[PDB]
Amino acid sequence: ATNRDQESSGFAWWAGNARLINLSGKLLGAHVAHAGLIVFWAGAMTLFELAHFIPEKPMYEQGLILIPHIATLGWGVGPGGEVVDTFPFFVVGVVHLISSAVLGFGGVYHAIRGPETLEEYSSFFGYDWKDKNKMTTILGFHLIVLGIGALLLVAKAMFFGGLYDTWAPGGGDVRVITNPTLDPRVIFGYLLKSPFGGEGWIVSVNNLEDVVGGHIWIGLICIAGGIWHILTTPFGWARRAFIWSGEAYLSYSLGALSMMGFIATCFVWFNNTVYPSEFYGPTGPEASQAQAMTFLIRDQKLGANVGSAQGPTGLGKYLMRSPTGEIIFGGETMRFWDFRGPWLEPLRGPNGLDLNKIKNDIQPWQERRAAEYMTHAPLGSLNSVGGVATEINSVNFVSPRSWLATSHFVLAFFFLVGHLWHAGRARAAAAGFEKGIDRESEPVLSMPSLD
Amino acid sequence: ANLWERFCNWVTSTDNRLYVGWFGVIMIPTLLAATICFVIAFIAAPPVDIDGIREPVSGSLLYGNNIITGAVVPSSNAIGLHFYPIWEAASLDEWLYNGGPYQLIIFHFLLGASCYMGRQWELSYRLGMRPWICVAYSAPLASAFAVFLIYPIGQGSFSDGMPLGISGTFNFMIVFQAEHNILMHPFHQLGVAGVFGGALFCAMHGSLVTSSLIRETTETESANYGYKFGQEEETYNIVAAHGYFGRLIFQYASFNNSRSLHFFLAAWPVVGVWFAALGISTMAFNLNGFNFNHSVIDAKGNVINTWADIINRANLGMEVMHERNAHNFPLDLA
Amino acid sequence: AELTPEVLTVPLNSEGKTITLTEKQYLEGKRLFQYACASCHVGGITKTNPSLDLRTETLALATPPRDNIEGLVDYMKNPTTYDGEQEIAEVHPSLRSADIFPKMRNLTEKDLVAIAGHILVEPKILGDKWGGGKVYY
Amino acid sequence: METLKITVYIVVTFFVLLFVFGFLSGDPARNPKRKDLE
Amino acid sequence: ERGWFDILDDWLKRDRFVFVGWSGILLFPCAYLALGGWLTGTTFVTSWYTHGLASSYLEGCNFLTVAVSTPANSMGHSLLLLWGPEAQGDFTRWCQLGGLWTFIALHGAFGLIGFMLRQFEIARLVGVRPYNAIAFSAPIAVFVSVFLIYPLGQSSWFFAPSFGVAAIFRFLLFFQGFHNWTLNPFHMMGVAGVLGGALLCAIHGATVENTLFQDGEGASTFRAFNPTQAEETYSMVTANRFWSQIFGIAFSNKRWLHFFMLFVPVTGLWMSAIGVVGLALNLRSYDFISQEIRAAEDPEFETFYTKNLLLNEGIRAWMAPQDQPHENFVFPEEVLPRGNAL
Amino acid sequence: TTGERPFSDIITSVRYWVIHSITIPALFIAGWLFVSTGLAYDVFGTPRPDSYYAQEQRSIPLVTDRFEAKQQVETFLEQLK
Ligand code: CLA
Ligand code: CLA
Ligand code: CLA
Ligand code: CLA
Ligand code: CLA
Ligand SMILES: CC1=C(/C=C/C(C)=C/C=C/C(C)=C/C=C/C=C(C)/C=C/C=C(C)/C=C/C2=C(C)CCCC2(C)C)C(C)(C)CCC1
Ligand SMILES: CC1=C(/C=C/C(C)=C/C=C/C(C)=C/C=C/C=C(C)/C=C/C=C(C)/C=C/C2=C(C)CCCC2(C)C)C(C)(C)CCC1
Ligand SMILES: CC1=C(/C=C/C(C)=C/C=C/C(C)=C/C=C/C=C(C)/C=C/C=C(C)/C=C/C2=C(C)CCCC2(C)C)C(C)(C)CCC1
Ligand SMILES: CCCCCCCCCCCCO[C@@H]1O[C@H](CO)[C@@H](O[C@H]2O[C@H](CO)[C@@H](O)[C@H](O)[C@H]2O)[C@H](O)[C@H]1O
Ligand SMILES: [Ca+2]
Ligand SMILES: [Cl-]
Ligand SMILES: [Cl-]
Ligand SMILES: [Fe+2]
Repeated sequence: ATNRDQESSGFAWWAGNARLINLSGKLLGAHVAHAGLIVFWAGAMTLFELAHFIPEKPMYEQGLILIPHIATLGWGVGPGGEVVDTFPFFVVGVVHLISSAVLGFGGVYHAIRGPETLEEYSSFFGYDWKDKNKMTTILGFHLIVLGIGALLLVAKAMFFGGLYDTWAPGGGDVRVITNPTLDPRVIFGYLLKSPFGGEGWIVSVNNLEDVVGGHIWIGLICIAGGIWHILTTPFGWARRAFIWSGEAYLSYSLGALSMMGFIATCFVWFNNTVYPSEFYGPTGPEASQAQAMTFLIRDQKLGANVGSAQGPTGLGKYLMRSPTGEIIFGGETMRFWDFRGPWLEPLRGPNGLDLNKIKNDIQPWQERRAAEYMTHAPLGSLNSVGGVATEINSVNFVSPRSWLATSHFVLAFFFLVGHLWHAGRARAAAAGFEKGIDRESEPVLSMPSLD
Repeated sequence: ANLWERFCNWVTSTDNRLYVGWFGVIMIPTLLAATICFVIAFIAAPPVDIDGIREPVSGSLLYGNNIITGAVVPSSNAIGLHFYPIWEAASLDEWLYNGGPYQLIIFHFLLGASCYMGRQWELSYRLGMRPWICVAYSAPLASAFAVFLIYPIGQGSFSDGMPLGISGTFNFMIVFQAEHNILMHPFHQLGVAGVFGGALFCAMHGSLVTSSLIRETTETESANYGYKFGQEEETYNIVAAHGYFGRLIFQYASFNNSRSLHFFLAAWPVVGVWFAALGISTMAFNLNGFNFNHSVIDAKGNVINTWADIINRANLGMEVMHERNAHNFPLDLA
Repeated sequence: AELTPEVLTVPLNSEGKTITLTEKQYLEGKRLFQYACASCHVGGITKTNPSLDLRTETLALATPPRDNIEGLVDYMKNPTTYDGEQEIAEVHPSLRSADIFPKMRNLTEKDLVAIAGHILVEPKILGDKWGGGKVYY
Repeated sequence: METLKITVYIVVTFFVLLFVFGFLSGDPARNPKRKDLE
Repeated sequence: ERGWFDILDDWLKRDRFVFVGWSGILLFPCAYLALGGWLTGTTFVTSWYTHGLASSYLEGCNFLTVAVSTPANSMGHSLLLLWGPEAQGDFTRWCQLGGLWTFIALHGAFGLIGFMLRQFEIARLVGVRPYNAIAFSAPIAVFVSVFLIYPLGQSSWFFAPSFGVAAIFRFLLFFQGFHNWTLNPFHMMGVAGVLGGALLCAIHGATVENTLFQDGEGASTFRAFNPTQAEETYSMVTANRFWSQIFGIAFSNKRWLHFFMLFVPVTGLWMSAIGVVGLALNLRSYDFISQEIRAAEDPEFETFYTKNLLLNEGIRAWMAPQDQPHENFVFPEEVLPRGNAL
Repeated sequence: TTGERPFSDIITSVRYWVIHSITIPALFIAGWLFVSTGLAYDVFGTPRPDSYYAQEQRSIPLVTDRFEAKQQVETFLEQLK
């Protein structure tokens, strides 16, 4: 019953978990139990999704986020992202759910029954936050694990069925990636890319060879780094740059997670490669483009020459130029001209949209896809009324892309706030004034007036 | 001491009339750039083609604006989220026509203001203070990020960022209401609770403290002279304040701990404004307010209007009129 | 006002025979229409082609006439352009193209009748609202 | 324009370097209380 | 001289869990009735006969859409007493005619009077200055100007705000579209008062919490404070240096700081109230004449001002017929202002 | 303190719960019945779902006279067959 009230610990109940900072056994318990919760929700949610799943409805009309993830990995789906076997979904769910019990068991055991601290029990599993060597060694272990995970994705792509490739010839299909991009110029080229329009930084990855190769580099880098940190201890400059404490390490991780959350938000909002539109619905840019395309097709069938039709502003009604000359769709969608997608690319030539291909080569499947995407634009109300804010009730729809992007923006934001909170606190605690100013030693009083 | 060390000591010096610091090293040049461009633009910038349809909007004073109608106009819809620095333009004339000043201003400002937050943390650490003032400032900062950066990213264009001007702000708000029904969004509602509440508690705290000032002055002098800067003793009786406000409501609704009181005063508007900011940021990805349009239906199936439907009519007026020449196709998808 | 049998009585064919639907049929029609059609036809308009709506007056002037059960059911089987000249199954959901519009796969004859009856009954209830677009919201 | 570009690039890099190296220069020890923070 | 009045006075001022006082005789029934009427109305009462709207839980509305709606425009500024010439004592008709609206508004008004009187009464009993009451003049001014004066300048109670969440949102949008209220400098002063108020609340709370003296050993700093302690709990000197160096200027007088906290939001609300009194007579800040002359003559001239007017014109045309049913506006589609395509 | 019994004392006493385990659900049921018997409709004059309109009509029964409003409503109600 050590350290479980305010008097002994110094912490109120509302900061109760701060009581765990130097109780490594119990902290191990809290962590394992929490991981337990993560895997639980994964399994349970997957099963829930599966029970509510109708294969003939697009996934994105069904409030699904986990099944799309599984499908993208190549399981259960076939050409065009049609579902051919729901059983892998079932397996992934069930296995996660069973595992959560093991994790919960370990978590609860270390949390209440097991050794409260580990340092006396095991020099190996025991640690002092201020032991830089130990901290970097644990860090090393975990880097090695992450590396193996990345390699697992690579293994799925190259040796175990492949991945779903929205860009595969003849509509989407699962494809084995035989030649992953290993050219470092490409890989790290993505990293040095601008985050602005038409560049899109790493969010711009648009083929699976690049994704796979990138994960090879990541896996190798991680394992190598893990060995590096296991074998070493932080250098002097590093030692002088950082705060070395539990709360400090937490704060660093918090900033990390925030950054990753914002990236995820943009990935799911813009990328249609690792988030295929077949599964997640069209992107916003995609649906806007799709509307332009839809009306170009309709109006052309009625006899319009779309290439020369002048709109009210004097810009082309259907087609105009981008600021660098490329032929693009007109109307407000002029902003979305950087969009690339498998249904549109056949109409593209060297100078952008090709008027001859527009006149002669538009297939019924493209018209269909444009109509579908245009009518599944990621617009919708909080109670899941699809469409613009002024639309009436009828369509129960909010896009997966919206759900994911919004959730992860909220989370990333609060995680940045958490970073500020804990980093500032860690600084103040390490210097010794996190509980307030010492009256007998108030620094400002020992400072000259500003005026 | 070497030159680098000397410089580092001056930068982090607690003796400078205004603290510089490392965040200040980024903050100063960036805010200066934003401010100078803003002022020059507000006065003298020629009209800008905000919506990319070759229909330039006049924002500056010299071109027919007053203080209320003037603005630095958002960059062209043809630019979208593309990066448009001066050196990406063929001439300053192009750059101006296309709304380049807006980009220069907001990127410099957001950078600078982030470093402002940082600088708040930094000076608190030099002075041996507790570190969380910057966390309070993270709420107005996140809000600025919402309307100048996040919302454009979601909508695909800086042309939909908030314009830098008074009537421009109003425009942004009205169109926002049309497209997202923000009034019906619970985050905006919490925002309103945050600021209405913050105002209430501001007045409340102020009036209670003021009404419990210990008499230290005569009637011919300002009561303010009864407090002396640096004095060790408190200047008001928190027990009298407590006794009064306790009786106004009931005892257990009033604070008697000044620290809890002040924490509450900090927490309410900050949390509220955080929600307000998250609203704009999540409506940036088109997860909009509640839609109860035609939610009430009679036995036969007639639509029975509620206040939500009236709201919808007003929203429709906004939608159909906004950017009257920019849409060729029937749905306004961004 | 109630959902009476008079309301639920609609033209079955061009000859002027009527069928009377049940409240259950009508509601099933509304649900199925929301499932299969509303993404384009919410409120009786057409999002990907606003020129053609689901107003009875419009369906009556289609070729062949679509302002009756048989017409609508046939349309859901084998859709044509408004003049009857072209078959548009390749770009419009129908039983003929349930391979490329998978949502049509689990629709039965009973279902087509229900959807049809819904499309015919709604305007008798909502008036101008049906097919009217945002002006009547 | 190219001249302007290079100028801005140089300027930004200068200030960023000041920032990074500044925070690398024993910053935790720049507080009024405890200084042995390594 | 211990007569009945003084004995009654004794009882009214007993130190009980809920203080009563003389003011409570006004305050308690009226506040109870105003709250009572609102919960009753939003639960059970329609607005079909006054607005053509469902507005109660009973009808299928939720918490956001329920309301006690204003009476029909044809009632004018009728007090709408239950025993009045309109309802004629009939409770049900009285509910159908909008009687609960004037009921709530009037009892609410006297209730607010009672609450302020209560502030004076308790301040006087305890021996504090009456600045809380004074500060409360601002909510009273807002309420009186918006719920009483504004409709009294207009045609009838109909155009007052209705008591409900969405109804109030409608009120906001109506004010933009018909009054161009965002353009009004008195509203702008209100906004700066309110935002400035929230700002002061946050900055003061944060400053105090981050300049605390370590008055205890715990990591929870709340415990280290005693209400009867003589010492300040946070350093005003450190706070002052912080803000002087961050922002250039800082407070140095605590009394001035708290007075300023009273002054800023109270003055803001008072300013906004004056503007609404103008809107009662349609005395708006609608236009800038110079702008209209230039724009009339010069079709290339465009500002955010002219853009916002276009939005207002849309709001009016599209919401008027449903929002003002008694006018019988019939606007054929062809007259509705619309941009291209939309 | 001001004399009354502290709430914690009261709401954790068996007697409080003996009284209120009856009085509370009893009130809940009376409120339920008030709606379920349709009495609420008649008391407040709120339309049941089939009484907003006549079967064929689509005009709102708006009150348009101040001193005849009661009779107007009574007429609108008569016209609902
Ligand atoms: C992921 C969420 C999470 C986790 C894993 C923990 C974990 C922990 N908390 Mg924290 N805490 C949390 C959230 C969490 N907390 C929240 C939200 C609050 C705010 C209320 C707190 C406030 C708080 C305080 C004030 C304290 C803790 C303490 C603790 C530690 C000991 C608790 C104990 O001994 O109770 C014993 C409790 C019981 C014996 C009752 C049942 C507990 C078990 C674990 C529930 C198991 C149920 C589950 C269904 C069983 C499945 C078994 C199956 C696998 C076979 C433990 C590591 C204590 C601590 O730090 O100790 C030094 C402590 O003093 N917590
Ligand atoms: C966060 C992970 C983690 C860590 C670092 C520890 C660490 C520890 N555990 Mg705990 N524990 C955990 C999770 C963890 N446990 C889980 C999930 C369970 C439920 C199965 C338990 C149940 C448990 C019990 C009942 C006991 C411990 C004990 C111990 C201590 C001795 C363990 C040892 O020396 O085994 C030697 C190492 C091995 C036997 C290797 C294990 C190989 C595993 C089982 C195969 C799979 C590993 C692979 C990585 C799985 C992938 C996992 C991933 C997919 C999530 C040590 C402090 C003992 C203790 O505290 O003594 C007082 C003890 O009695 N643990
Ligand atoms: C889990 C992730 C992780 C973490 C937390 C650490 C943590 C650490 N590493 Mg290790 N490392 C890792 C993975 C990790 N490493 C991997 C995978 C490798 C193999 C590549 C390495 C290889 C490595 C080496 C060779 C060294 C470290 C060192 C360190 C220590 C110094 C950190 C530092 O000062 O960086 C501060 C960050 C910088 C200095 C970055 C440069 C400044 C730029 C301008 C920042 C801007 C970047 C921008 C925001 C990013 C946007 C994208 C960008 C690519 C464009 C610290 C304990 C040092 C050490 O002391 O080891 C004993 C050291 O010498 N690491
Ligand atoms: C990454 C997180 C995430 C995302 C993107 C989604 C997305 C979705 N979920 Mg899933 N779900 C999640 C986590 C998530 N969920 C979790 C944690 C659970 C366990 C409770 C579930 C259990 C679940 C069920 C049972 C169902 C869904 C369903 C859905 C779909 C409809 C959502 C909806 O209508 O919500 C409505 C919107 C809300 C309820 C808004 C909540 C606002 C919160 C409370 C604000 C909190 C803010 C912040 C966290 C607090 C900060 C406090 C501050 C002081 C620090 C949508 C695709 C539905 C579906 O269609 O399934 C197929 C469905 O039936 N989800
Ligand atoms: C990996 C993430 C992580 C971890 C391990 C920690 C760990 C810690 N935090 Mg930190 N924190 C984090 C992220 C994290 N934090 C983030 C993202 C924020 C920004 C909001 C914070 C903000 C924060 C503050 C302000 C404080 C801490 C504190 C602490 C310490 C005590 C925590 C505690 O006992 O709370 C107990 C848990 C509760 C009281 C429960 C909170 C309930 C939330 C608000 C519910 C949210 C609603 C939910 C999402 C949806 C609704 C569900 C509902 C309808 C059922 C502990 C070291 C304290 C500290 O300083 O310690 C030194 C402290 O004062 N944290
Ligand atoms: C420490 C602590 C805590 C926490 C805890 C936790 C977090 C725990 C967890 C736990 C867990 C995490 C658990 C889990 C479990 C699980 C399970 C137990 C499962 C089972 C499963 C099953 C049984 C399955 C079944 C099935 C099948 C197989 C098929 C399908 C269907 C079904 C589903 C039926 C708290 C906060 C309270 C506080 C105090 C301390
Ligand atoms: C997988 C993949 C890929 C790849 C990727 C990669 C390859 C990545 C990498 C990445 C990286 C490589 C990253 C990095 C990062 C870094 C960072 C993020 C840093 C940070 C830093 C910091 C934070 C610092 C701080 C500080 C300062 C500034 C001063 C002094 C003090 C201190 C230290 C505090 C690709 C795209 C191809 C495709 C898809 C998939
Ligand atoms: C008008 C009138 C009157 C009066 C009446 C009364 C006085 C009434 C009252 C009534 C009442 C007095 C009622 C109450 C009600 C209540 C309710 C209905 C409540 C509800 C609640 C809830 C729902 C809750 C919610 C929540 C919140 C808010 C937050 C927290 C969480 C929760 C969720 C819990 C007389 C006879 C004189 C005469 C004639 C006229
Ligand atoms: C594009 C980003 C580039 C990032 C490169 C990162 C490389 C990391 C190693 C850099 C070398 C360390 O450089 C770091 O800064 C200065 C340089 O004189 C050193 O010198 C410093 O010494 C002490 C440190 O307590 C300071 O008080 C003093 O002001 C300063 O002279 C630091 O002791 C050293 O830690
Ligand atoms: Ca090591
Ligand atoms: Cl358009
Ligand atoms: Cl506009
Ligand atoms: Fe204060």
